[PDB]
Amino acid sequence: DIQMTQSPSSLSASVGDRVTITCRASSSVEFIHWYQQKPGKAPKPLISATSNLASGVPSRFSGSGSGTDFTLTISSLQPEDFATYYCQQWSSAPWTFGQGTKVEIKRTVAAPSVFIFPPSDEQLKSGTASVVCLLNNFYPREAKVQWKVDNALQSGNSQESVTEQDSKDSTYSLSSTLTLSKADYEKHKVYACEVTHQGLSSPVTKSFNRGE
Amino acid sequence: EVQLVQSGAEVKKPGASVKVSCKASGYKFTDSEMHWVRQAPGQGLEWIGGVDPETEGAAYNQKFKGRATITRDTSTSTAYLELSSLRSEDTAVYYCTRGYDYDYALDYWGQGTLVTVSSASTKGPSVFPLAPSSKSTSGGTAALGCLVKDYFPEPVTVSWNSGALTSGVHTFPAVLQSSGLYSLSSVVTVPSSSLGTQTYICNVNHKPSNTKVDKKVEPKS
Repeated sequence: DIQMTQSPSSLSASVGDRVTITCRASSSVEFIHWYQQKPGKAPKPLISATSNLASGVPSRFSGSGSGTDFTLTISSLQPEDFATYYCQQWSSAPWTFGQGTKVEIKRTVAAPSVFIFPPSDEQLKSGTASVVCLLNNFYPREAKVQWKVDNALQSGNSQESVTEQDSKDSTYSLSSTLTLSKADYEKHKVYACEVTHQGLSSPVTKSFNRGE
Repeated sequence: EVQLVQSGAEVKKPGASVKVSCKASGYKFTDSEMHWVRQAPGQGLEWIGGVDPETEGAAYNQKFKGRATITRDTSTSTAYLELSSLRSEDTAVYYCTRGYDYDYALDYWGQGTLVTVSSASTKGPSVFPLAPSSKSTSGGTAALGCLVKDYFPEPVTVSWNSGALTSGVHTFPAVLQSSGLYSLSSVVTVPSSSLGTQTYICNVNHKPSNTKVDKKVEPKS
């Protein structure tokens, strides 16, 4: 089978940059196709038969190459170009794809907007208390969330996840959930999430007092 | 407009079989091939095989070792992928995609179907509001959301106001809890000024447990 190897596997660039993604085939192919895929979305055709732009594809995209060496160029990177790009061949069975090249956007530092949510009364009725801390629209991705209950630093009772990069403003968002039993939740007063980030001069604390 | 609409996510036990459907519209179904490609994230994209709807001719990637069978119904413009002797490694998003011409890239792709292969028990989510309050405001904006807790397997989809609200929404990737169940949150930022006049409803769907929940999120009294 023909192995398709892309280089680099990931890159980060600024808006306006010229991006170069290579696709190498283990043996000669007649041409390649390129696809662009956004996270949790189906792939979309980008380039057909090495150099033909797919319908609706902006002119900033172009493809070149022959034999075993091909290149996808994005002439002036835009925030909506955040995606994984795949090359593909079907000159030889089985059809094979490249491993994908993830393109991420570099932008200015943006401080998170911090929001805190106490558990709902419906959840408390079930015997569980989840406290949610939201960090909205920040850059870079690196953020530190600390949970403090009655000013005591928490460990091993939270989980967090970050979104993929925003296609419009190139920021990230993060959600962290502190999960306690209702009995433990009822044992303390002050619930706080303390956020550290490059965009913040000092750590930001959002807190609430249980039953207020 | 060309549309390829697939069947919903499913969970299957190891050794079982799954049949995914792909309903085509907006073009002459018999004039183009229908292919199936899977994606196990992050192990990339793999072609499974395809069918010519006119002739019933099918070709497969040898790797599937005859476990995949691709068929179609020309009277309903639907293609099918059946994968047998399921193994844990078959957990992936399965896409149907149109092969329009040899010189053209696969041009229209279905939304994908996540098939999870597991012996574990399917569990429907509990949906809780993340009410907007004085603790979730930021310079005239308010954040609110829904917490979708304790479900299995993935995926849960979340829309707001039946798809009418999309700006400022963040539906986070799920986290895997110690129990092996998943949890996720979906939030939105809106004007704090109209919390009294606007209605915000999160629509949660977990196809494997046939769960559909619409939860109105109101400001915290």
